[PDB]
Amino acid sequence: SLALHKVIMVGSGGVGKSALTLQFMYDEFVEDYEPTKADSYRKKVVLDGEEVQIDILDTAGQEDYAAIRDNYFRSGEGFLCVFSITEMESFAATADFREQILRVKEDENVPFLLVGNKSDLEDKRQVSVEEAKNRAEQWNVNYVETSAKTRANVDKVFFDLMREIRARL
Ligand SMILES: Nc1nc2c(ncn2[C@@H]2O[C@H](COP(=O)(O)OP(=O)(O)O)[C@@H](O)[C@H]2O)c(=O)[nH]1
Ligand SMILES: [Ca+2]
Ligand SMILES: [Cl-]
Ligand SMILES: [Cl-]
Ligand SMILES: [Cl-]
Ligand code: NA
Repeated sequence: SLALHKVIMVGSGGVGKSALTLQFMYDEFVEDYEPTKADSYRKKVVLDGEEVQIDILDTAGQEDYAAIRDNYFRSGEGFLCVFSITEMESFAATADFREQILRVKEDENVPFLLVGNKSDLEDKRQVSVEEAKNRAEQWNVNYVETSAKTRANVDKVFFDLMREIRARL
């Protein structure tokens, strides 16, 4: 009887998909989570006063068979597209995840946030706020910077994505 919001974490390696997920789920910064391990998490949460369930698929890039990975995308209702602000190549990689999602969901308004993680490493920044905001503007998505280490904006990205799912679906 509860809304079930199906969230999928995407992004290239080491950007913080798992750390964000585990901070959200378990209030812990986890620094050694197996890079090849994908997992699903489910939690009851109160979204704007409504009890809902969030399901998070923390993807780990291991499924290379395109039909299978497209099936995983098709199941998702919203996407956190994560890059690390400290790795420009991970920002460049977001374009591919966007295209993969769009090919399957066929809706440019699919619930989607662009997430610049590792905001606590400003001294290592390789991706400017300006360029990330410009990309988000091009895609008509919001850009949020997070830190799985300090928990900055972690609840925000999950809740705001659920708000998009709620509004759009
Ligand atoms: N300083 C800092 N390190 C982070 C952050 N998020 C992840 N890390 C570190 O980056 C590494 C990779 O994170 P992980 O979540 O496993 O990356 P994934 O491959 O995208 O799942 C780990 O050592 C984390 O501790 C963050 O926000 N800040
Ligand atoms: Ca991971
Ligand atoms: Cl796995
Ligand atoms: Cl799983
Ligand atoms: Cl609570
Ligand atoms: Na612009």
